[PDB]
Amino acid sequence: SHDEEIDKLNEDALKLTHEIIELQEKLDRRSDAKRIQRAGSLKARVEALEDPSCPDHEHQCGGDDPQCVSDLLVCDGIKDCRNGDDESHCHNPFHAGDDFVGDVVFDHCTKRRPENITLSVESISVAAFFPGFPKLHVHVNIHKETDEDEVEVSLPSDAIYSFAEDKLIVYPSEDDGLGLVGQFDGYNFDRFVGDIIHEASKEHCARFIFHRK
Amino acid sequence: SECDVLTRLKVKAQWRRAYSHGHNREDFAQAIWRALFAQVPDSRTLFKRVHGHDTTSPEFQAHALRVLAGFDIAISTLDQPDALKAELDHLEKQHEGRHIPDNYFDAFKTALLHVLPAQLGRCWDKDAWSACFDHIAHGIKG
Amino acid sequence: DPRLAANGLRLIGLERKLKALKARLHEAEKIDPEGFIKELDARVSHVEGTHCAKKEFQCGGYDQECISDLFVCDGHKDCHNGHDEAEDVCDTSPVKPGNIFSGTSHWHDCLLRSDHVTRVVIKGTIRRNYFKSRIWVRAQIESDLIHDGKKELSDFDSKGYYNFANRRLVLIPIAQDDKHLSVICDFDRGDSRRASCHRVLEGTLHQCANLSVHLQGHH
Amino acid sequence: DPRLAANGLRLIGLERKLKALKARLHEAEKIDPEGFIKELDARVSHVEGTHCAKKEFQCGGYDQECISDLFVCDGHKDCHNGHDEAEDVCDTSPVKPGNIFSGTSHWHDCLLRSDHVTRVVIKGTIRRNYFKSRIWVRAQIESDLIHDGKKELSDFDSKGYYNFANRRLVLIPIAQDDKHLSVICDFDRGDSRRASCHRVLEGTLHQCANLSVHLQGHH
Amino acid sequence: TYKDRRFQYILTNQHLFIDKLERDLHEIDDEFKKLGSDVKDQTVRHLKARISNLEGDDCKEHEAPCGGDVPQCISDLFFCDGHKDCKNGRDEDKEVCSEVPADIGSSFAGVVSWQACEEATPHHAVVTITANERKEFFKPRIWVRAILAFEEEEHEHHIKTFQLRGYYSFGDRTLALGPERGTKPVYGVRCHFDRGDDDHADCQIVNPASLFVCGNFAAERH
Ligand code: HEM
Ligand SMILES: *[C@@H]1O[C@H](CO)[C@@H](O)[C@H](O)[C@H]1NC(C)=O
Ligand SMILES: [C-]#N
Ligand SMILES: [Ca+2]
Ligand SMILES: [Ca+2]
Ligand SMILES: [Ca+2]
Ligand SMILES: [Ca+2]
Ligand SMILES: [Zn+2]
Ligand SMILES: [Zn+2]
Repeated sequence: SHDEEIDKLNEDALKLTHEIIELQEKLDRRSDAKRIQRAGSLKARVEALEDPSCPDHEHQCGGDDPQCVSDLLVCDGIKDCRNGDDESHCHNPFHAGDDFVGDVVFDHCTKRRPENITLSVESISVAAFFPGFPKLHVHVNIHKETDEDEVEVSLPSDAIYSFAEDKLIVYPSEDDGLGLVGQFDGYNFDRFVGDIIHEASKEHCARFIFHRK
Repeated sequence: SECDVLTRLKVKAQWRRAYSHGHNREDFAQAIWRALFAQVPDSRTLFKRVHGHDTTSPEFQAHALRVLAGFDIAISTLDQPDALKAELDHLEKQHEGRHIPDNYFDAFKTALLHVLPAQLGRCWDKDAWSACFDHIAHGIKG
Repeated sequence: DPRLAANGLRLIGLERKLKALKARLHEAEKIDPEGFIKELDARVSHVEGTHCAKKEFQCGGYDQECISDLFVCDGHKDCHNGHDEAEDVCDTSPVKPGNIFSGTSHWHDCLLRSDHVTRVVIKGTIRRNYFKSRIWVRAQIESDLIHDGKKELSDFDSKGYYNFANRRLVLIPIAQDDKHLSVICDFDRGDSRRASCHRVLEGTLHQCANLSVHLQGHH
Repeated sequence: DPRLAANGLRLIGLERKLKALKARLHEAEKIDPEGFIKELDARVSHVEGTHCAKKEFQCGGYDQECISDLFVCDGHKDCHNGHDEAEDVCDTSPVKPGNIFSGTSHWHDCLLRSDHVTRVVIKGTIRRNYFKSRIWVRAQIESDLIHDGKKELSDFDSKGYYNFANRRLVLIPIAQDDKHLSVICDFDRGDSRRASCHRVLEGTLHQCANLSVHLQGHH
Repeated sequence: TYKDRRFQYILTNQHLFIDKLERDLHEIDDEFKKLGSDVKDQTVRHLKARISNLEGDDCKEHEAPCGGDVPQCISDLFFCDGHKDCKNGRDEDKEVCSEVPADIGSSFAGVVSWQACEEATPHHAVVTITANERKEFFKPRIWVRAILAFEEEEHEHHIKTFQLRGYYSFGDRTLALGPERGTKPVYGVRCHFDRGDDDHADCQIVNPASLFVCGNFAAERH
């Protein structure tokens, strides 16, 4: 009686709770951040296959009403896109202390010809008056063990991050024209492609796929 | 470093790479300006005549371009000391009477030295640029 | 009232939850998986191109059969797979009268205008039952110009057609010698809501402006 | 709830306690008994000296056997007790690349500088598998000089070696005729974290500065 | 404060209780997962089909069952012709009238046990629909052109191929094939799609004249 009816009440209430949370789960699955990211990555591949929508040194604001904006004006704290896109990219993928480990794709110019390269972020300096191009101090760590010897290296280097190009530029520390450039997918930020390029010939002679460790 | 014959040549070549292609030139100019005004926002009052309150206004665009043109004459004549002295005297006259603290010139320098490597993105020398800018700025001040 | 009161509190909780979910619906509508994939399919298919001639319509997506674009949505099955009469293909809503497509016009030829709003306003459609391959569209082209310190509307009446096969709306100015440029829109974004347009010269199809309209629609 | 509540209070007490102990861990880490004794052993052993020749390595602590320092950590047991291949002896972490030793340089010859920070930054190591007796080190030597009212960094690239037997890192300036003095560090404090260094002239080993670096390490 | 730590004490071990409950739930769910699983819908469909076939029907030659709750038999010639002849309309059902078993490119293969005609040991047979035509005025049949081919060893290199023509009948669920016009009456094929789907069939390779069974294969759509 006064317990059977109460129990039936509690039961119906539990079932309602279940149906409600089910709706919530549909909502969550639809807006799942990871899914949206993957979508962005796919869209990005397509964009890579298409003709550039903007002049060589500009930035596509995107949206249903496209617009091109100078690369030097992205993430400077002043809205230049009509949709403010230039001022919402502004999350630096690199934080002081981050490690990225890159595995070799091809390579025919690096000194040690290593299997993997660890890029360690040591510090970040952001000029308040020029926030669109943060400066990083990073170390390029390599460990190659051949027959004749075992070599370990940790090359301190200076870098710049471009929010405009979603791109890390690591200036060479040794006496070769060899710089590291990490291109970000635009949406991932846990993985970039690290191409090694001769600062001069612009020749692309090595590539590593870096992942956030 | 100091403004050698050689490092002047280096600065001259790099300035060619940065300025000579009138595409993003007004944007280059305006970037320099946003940086400057970000450092020393009190300096905007000196530019009332030319709409310093809105760096996207056509009047201020015209301004920043006039500036970069003057600076271009200065850089272009680093290897022609007579002409350089002439242009520097001219700029000095255009600037005398205006109460401009060294402060503001340091702001300008810092702005230029941050926008430049963003423009070139590659092979550039901040020490040479520092030296030669110092020479030009000293010329404009007196 | 034992724990009946507690259960009541639970019920208030559930009410609150439901309210919140209903609120989430607005944000949920901003995500269109199927539409996103249809867009990507469109764009990729554009990068791929086709093996068909101009004025031809390729049947499936992978399919090898070509058809004259004079046979597309004419009421007769011409593709081995009937794609030329498919519902997605034959959708008439890009030019449903009442539609107001708005976008920003970016000029780089002909005229020396700064970036500005343009509206394509569909005013009417005729579709002959003896020739359904095309819809004859009449529309008004409006432009908000901030020419001389103050704002001013520049509008003109225009006429043309929507062709199903290439998903293209062509509007040339009705008896408007008055230097009003034609407009050509491609509904190439996978839907009937967005289009990639150009302001062009009618005779030469030279592109004087880039314009991207979306439906938005309601003045 | 009889004294169940009391017991609950006790439990909150224990939680509080645990939090406090976990806090004490930081202060507890500042005390290294084993390391302290290792340091004292080092310093005392230095005061004692050895009966071995220069370029020789004494086996145990009390032990009387001497060995050539070309045989130390070469992969072969040369001491009657195998000390020349022991793990403490052969530890390669004083020159693990990435290490940044910092210290204050006190000048009393050669240069007229006031006391100032110097960093030895290990940039790389090579250890031939056919000659493990020594590690070939490449490093960057940085100095913060407050020379003329304002601060200025004075850095140079250098190269040398770490020798296990005498625990010594020698770094001479890579092609730096430009009056950059060499640096010689002795990891004689019982660990791989602190070193007693000198700025010296390479040819004569004359000591121009006293420098004591500790690892600290992270810019 | 102290009251804050009491409140926090209550919060802390309600979350603990929730965690325990979650762990226990996972135990029970794991215990439930080890009770086997549900069944493949194909296995059930095929089982039901086999039972149905064993049950048979009271239909006459040139009739086929309508299927459904109340058994009714109607003519071969009345299935899928646009008029409902079954009391329940099943002769015009979209599944019944699936034209998939006769689709161009459809091929059904399986290993043949021979009983005559061919003295080879069990190998595959494949029959592939190469063309079709369904006349709009006579829809209860789909006329098809097919090809019967045999799997033969790497050493044979002189494969045998038989060109066939015939029809698919919806009510019969039957693909019936005979020799193409002027092509030596060697083989015919009778496939019965009685597994409950458009993807499996019981085939016989027969003599076109006598319908004498030369061999049987269990056909599967590949
Ligand atoms: C070496 C860097 C600089 C160069 C090359 C430069 C050059 C110029 C030039 C070409 C003009 C145009 C004058 C005319 O054509 O009438 C000008 C005007 C002016 N400059 Fe500079 N300048 C520099 C730094 C600065 C500094 C740091 C300030 C202090 C914020 C400053 C304040 C002004 C002002 C207030 C004007 C006039 C604005 C107006 O037209 O109302 N300049 N300068
Ligand atoms: C680099 O590669 C080697 C094998 O070639 C592996 O043993 C090592 O762990 C790798 N390091 C990292 C961080 O991936
Ligand atoms: C400068 N003005
Ligand atoms: Ca901006
Ligand atoms: Ca048609
Ligand atoms: Ca040894
Ligand atoms: Ca019928
Ligand atoms: Zn963007
Ligand atoms: Zn460093």
